[PDB]
Amino acid sequence: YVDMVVNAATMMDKQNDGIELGRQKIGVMRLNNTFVGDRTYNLRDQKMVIPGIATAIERLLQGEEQPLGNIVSMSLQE
Amino acid sequence: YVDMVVNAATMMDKQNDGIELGRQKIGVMRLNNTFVGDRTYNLRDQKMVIP
Amino acid sequence: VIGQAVNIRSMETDIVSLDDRLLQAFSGSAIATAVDKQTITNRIEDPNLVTDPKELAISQEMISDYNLYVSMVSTLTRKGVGAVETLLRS
Amino acid sequence: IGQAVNIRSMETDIVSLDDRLLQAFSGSAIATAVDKQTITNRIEDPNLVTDPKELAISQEMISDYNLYVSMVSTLTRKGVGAVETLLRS
Amino acid sequence: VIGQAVNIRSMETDIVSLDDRLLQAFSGSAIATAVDKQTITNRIEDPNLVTDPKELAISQEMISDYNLYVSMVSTLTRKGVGAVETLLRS
Amino acid sequence: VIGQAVNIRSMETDIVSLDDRLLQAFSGSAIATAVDKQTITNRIEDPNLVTDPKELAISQEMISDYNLYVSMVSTLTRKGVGAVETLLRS
Amino acid sequence: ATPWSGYLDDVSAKFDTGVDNLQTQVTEALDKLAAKPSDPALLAAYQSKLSEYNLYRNAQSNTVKVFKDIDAAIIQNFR
Amino acid sequence: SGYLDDVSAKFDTGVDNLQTQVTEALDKLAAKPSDPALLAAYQSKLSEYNLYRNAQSNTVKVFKDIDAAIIQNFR
Amino acid sequence: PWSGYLDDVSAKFDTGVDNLQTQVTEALDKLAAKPSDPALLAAYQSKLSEYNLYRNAQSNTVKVFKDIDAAIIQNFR
Amino acid sequence: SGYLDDVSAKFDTGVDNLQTQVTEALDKLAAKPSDPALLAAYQSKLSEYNLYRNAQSNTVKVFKDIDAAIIQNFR
Amino acid sequence: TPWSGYLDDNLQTQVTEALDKLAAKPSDPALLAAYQSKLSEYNLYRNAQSNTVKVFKDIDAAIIQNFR
Amino acid sequence: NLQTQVTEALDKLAAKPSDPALLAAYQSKLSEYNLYRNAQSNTVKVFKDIDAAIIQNFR
Amino acid sequence: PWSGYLDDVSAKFDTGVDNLQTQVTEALDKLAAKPSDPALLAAYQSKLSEYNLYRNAQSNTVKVFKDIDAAIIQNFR
Amino acid sequence: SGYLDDVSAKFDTGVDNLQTQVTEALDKLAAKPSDPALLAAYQSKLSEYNLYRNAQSNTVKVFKDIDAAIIQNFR
Amino acid sequence: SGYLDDVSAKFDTGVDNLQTQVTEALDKLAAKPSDPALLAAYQSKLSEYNLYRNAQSNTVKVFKDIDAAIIQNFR
Amino acid sequence: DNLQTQVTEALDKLAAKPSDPALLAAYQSKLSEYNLYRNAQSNTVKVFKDIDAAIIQNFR
Amino acid sequence: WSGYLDDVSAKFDTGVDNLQTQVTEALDKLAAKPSDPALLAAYQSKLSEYNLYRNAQSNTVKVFKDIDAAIIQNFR
Amino acid sequence: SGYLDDVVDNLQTQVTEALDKLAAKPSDPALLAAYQSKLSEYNLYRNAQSNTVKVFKDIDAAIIQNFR
Repeated sequence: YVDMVVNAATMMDKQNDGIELGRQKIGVMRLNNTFVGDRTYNLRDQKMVIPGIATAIERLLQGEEQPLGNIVSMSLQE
Repeated sequence: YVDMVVNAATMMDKQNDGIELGRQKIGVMRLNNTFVGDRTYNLRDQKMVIP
Repeated sequence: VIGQAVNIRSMETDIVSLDDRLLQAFSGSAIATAVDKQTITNRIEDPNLVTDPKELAISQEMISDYNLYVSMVSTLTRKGVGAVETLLRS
Repeated sequence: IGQAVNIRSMETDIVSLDDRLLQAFSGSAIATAVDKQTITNRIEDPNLVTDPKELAISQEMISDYNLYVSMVSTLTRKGVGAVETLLRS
Repeated sequence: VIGQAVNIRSMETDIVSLDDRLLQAFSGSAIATAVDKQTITNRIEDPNLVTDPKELAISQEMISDYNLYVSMVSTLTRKGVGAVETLLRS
Repeated sequence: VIGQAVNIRSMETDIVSLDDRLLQAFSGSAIATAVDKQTITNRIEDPNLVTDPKELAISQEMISDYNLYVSMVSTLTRKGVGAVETLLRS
Repeated sequence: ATPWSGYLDDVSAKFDTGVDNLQTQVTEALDKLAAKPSDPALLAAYQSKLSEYNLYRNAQSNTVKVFKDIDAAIIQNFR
Repeated sequence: SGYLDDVSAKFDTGVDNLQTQVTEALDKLAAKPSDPALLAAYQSKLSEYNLYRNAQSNTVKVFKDIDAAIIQNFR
Repeated sequence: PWSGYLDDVSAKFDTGVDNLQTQVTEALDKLAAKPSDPALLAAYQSKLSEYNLYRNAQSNTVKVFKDIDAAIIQNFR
Repeated sequence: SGYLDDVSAKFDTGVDNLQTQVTEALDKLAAKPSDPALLAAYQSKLSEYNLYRNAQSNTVKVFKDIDAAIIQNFR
Repeated sequence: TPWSGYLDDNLQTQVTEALDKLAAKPSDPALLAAYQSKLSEYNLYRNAQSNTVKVFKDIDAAIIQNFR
Repeated sequence: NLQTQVTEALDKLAAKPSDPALLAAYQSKLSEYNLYRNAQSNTVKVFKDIDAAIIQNFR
Repeated sequence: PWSGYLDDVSAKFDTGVDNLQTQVTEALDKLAAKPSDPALLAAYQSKLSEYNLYRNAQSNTVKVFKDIDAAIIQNFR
Repeated sequence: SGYLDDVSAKFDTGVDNLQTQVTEALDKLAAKPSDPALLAAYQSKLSEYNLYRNAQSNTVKVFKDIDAAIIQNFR
Repeated sequence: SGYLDDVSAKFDTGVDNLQTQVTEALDKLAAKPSDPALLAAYQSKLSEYNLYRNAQSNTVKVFKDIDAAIIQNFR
Repeated sequence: DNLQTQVTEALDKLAAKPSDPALLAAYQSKLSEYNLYRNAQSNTVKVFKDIDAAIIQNFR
Repeated sequence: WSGYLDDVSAKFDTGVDNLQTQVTEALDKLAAKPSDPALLAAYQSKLSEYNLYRNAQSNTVKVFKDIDAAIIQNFR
Repeated sequence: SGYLDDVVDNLQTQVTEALDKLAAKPSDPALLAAYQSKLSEYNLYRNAQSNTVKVFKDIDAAIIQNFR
């Protein structure tokens, strides 16, 4: 019984290296109060830029290594 | 007992290297008394810039 | 520094026969050896470990120590049996 | 890909001492003959001698062969070495 | 190819005693050895053969086979003489 | 030129037993060796010593001398042991 | 006091043998590059992958070589 | 991926958007090859792209050499 | 936005000459309405030539800093 | 044919028509050496051909080294 | 390995740091001049180290092989 | 065999050493030939050393 | 924090041209305001040329010592 | 004789006249260094000669190495 | 001490002052990196140094290998 | 001693005009061939006399 | 009194009769008038010829030392 | 030596002399080229001597062992 258990479990664990959990999903989110794109205001004296949300967020997250959590103003599976 | 404790402890430790908990969080902080961006002013013959 | 253990107390000689002390010594050596061989093999496959100059400088020491340990044991055992041959055959 | 295996190969009971020799000798001479042949035709095939993933296999096969024959030779020599000392003495 | 000849018929002899079987096995080996050594020596000094990979790949084998054959004959001769010496001493 | 010292009349009116002569030799050698190994390692660690030609040219000589000394002690010891074996061995 | 024995994963390695990711990715990157040999974004990637594959393959060969010399030297010590 | 891929990706992560900016500026210029203000921008962006790729390649090469020189000593 | 050292050394000239980039266009579209007025011609001449020198000096400076960097990067190997 | 031939032929098939395109465009240019359309068309093709040949040769070179380094350890 | 009973890493972080500064602005001549030096020293350090570790291995092996 | 293929690639090359298409083909052929010859020689040597060692063992 | 020897060789140049590293950026910040002043052009040509030579000689010099050191270390075998 | 001499001579027979085509085209040019048809003729001959010699030398080198590596295993 | 240090020293007593001169010339040049008179002198001194250090190290290597051979033939 | 003579002839012709590429090309070949010849001869001489020594050691 | 690698060096030194001095002479003349194209054209030839002379000499002595060391190794 | 006790010049002298001359001016090609061949001939001589001394001693050791 011991031998069988140890072998079986080791093989189960190795074969599950071929399975994948991390299916991506796509969210489509309409902005209700502002333009999505970035804007440029050519002041007669100076050109000035206001970035879009996409640009700002990408620049913020770029190169992160750790997870996200707590945006503010079975256990093994989770 | 001793042989079981020592083995299970060492393996739990090696496994915990896979767990990660230093997860980042995001905070939005509005400014009430100043402009957010950099500003530029012209002097007598040179510019001045405030970051 | 990740996981470590040590054995603090060794059993009294007054209760253990002469051949138990041998079995017990042999087993411990054979296991520490199989475990070192395995460790080296695993270091050579993690692509992070096999391509970082910091980690390679460690692997080179580990393999040099394994080589010297096994050459030492294999030499002293041959001298040991050679003594018995000298006394009995002669 | 063309492969065959012979399964019902060996008897596990206690058996006369004369035949344990014949069966060990024959099984070993067969294994070494086929091993050597596969080694040589791995070198002669141009698609195998030039692929770095294949060469790494041939290296292991060659080394395993070397060790196996070294050990069968050593133990057989010590086997007859025992008998000749017990008898001469 | 050019200027080449082969001996079709070997001369023959009766073989009637262990004496003649021995002289025959001796003479058979001596000549094969001398021929091989000469052949190798020539292959080392014809410059078309010393410098061509295909011809060097052959000379390597010829040298090896020579070494193995003479070492076998030496060993088995010494084993036979040692068995005679052992029995008569006993 | 720094901290030189020499013993005088070492054997003039006292003589050591061989039992002690071997022991003093062994100790005086083993400690010098261990200090030379530490000196080398330290000269390799210090970032200012492994990057200056003047200091590297000094370290090459230290490694050469260490390697030659340990090889000579090992060879002489093995050869001297051999003679005692040839004396005692029946 | 003596260091711990460790504990042995006897089964895992010998049947962990299987097709490596690394060769697969090298051949895939080569097949992407050969479609457009002048794209810098693809050249930069292939330089890195090919380099890593070179190092890995050498390190492995030299290791197999070392482990088998020890065994040949033991047997030659007793015969 | 090993350590070289990581070294390589440090440059790609350090320059936020240049791969995009350079392409966009190229497309704006190609529509109107003769506006000095479109032209001067593109000069700078292309110049920086050049240096970025050069440095990225030479660094990877150096690390490769340090590793192969170590691995020669295993045997 | 992301901006290298060369982009900075470039923008120094833009933010240096506050308004010339506009003034050359406004002077042009005044002159184009009335090519024969001396007061419009005499102004336009000076504005256009200032814009000329501006673009040339900017382009040569960026070229030189590029070549200092390429010279250093050639020695990593 | 070995593995190196395969690696070379992957480039030969990766570029479909480049060799004949180069041979053609050269003969069009040589028929009227002073036409800017033909000149512009030719520069790019020849540049592409140059990079193609270089990448091909450097890759075969690297693989040869990895193989010879393994074969050395049979002894 | 210790001789039983006998009485008696910064350069890596420094190179990592310089790399991170450089990666942010590859066109700064001062960051380039600094990185060139850090990388050259690190390279020499690693080479001298690994050569010395081999020389000691080969002396221990020669000793054993002399009595073996 | 490979011996002839290499010999002929050489004969075609020496007719026009400046043709890239011929050069690329030759590089590949000569490379494979070099590897083949080395692998063969090393394997032969290994087998003969084993054979000799057995005799030295019982001698 | 550990200074090697190459670091010292480099710093010899930095502590040699004590102020040139500032003067170049200040003369640039003068010129970018009024690109047409001959005095400012004449000044900046000089300071820029000097800064070029300085960075170039520095990098070549560090490389030569790196090449001597490696050639010694290869003989430790 | 020898085999490397046959390999080397195979090039000499492959290019029939080149060794003295160069010397002749040089003697022609040296008479009127400013004639463009002569300059253009000389450029290609001298290039061809350069490549010829390089290939000839490198091949003899490779064959030498293969032979030395085989002879090393007679022992 | 030792003979290999004697060989090493036979160079350093050969080049009397170079070890100083090089650093002195470097300090001068660092004071005014753009003087061709200074540059020309530094090029010479630096070259003479590079050569001295290479010749020294290769000679010490050779005498080390002669002794390591003899101490093996003691056996 | 033919291949010994050829190399000394080639060397004289070369030493006469060290920059002539036809002479350089010839000498490269002659020297390489001589170099292989010497090694092959020495190695086989060694093998042939190690076999004799092993025979004597077998009965000794 | 000398070996055979000196006979091999001396075959070059007596082969190129005079070049060793001709170089120094050419340099003595050019140093006096660097801006003269006839002197410059002469010196380029002499200096190149000397560079090749020295390289061919040193590589040949290296090869003969590699043959000898390999024969001596077999004296064992 | 200046000494004979009653009852040409060798490579050992020539090397020491050529090294001594070279070390005065390490960058002269005539002297370098004169020194390469003396250091090579000294290396070959000093190997061949020791290898043959070793052969004669192994012969005498084998004789003594054969009559043991």
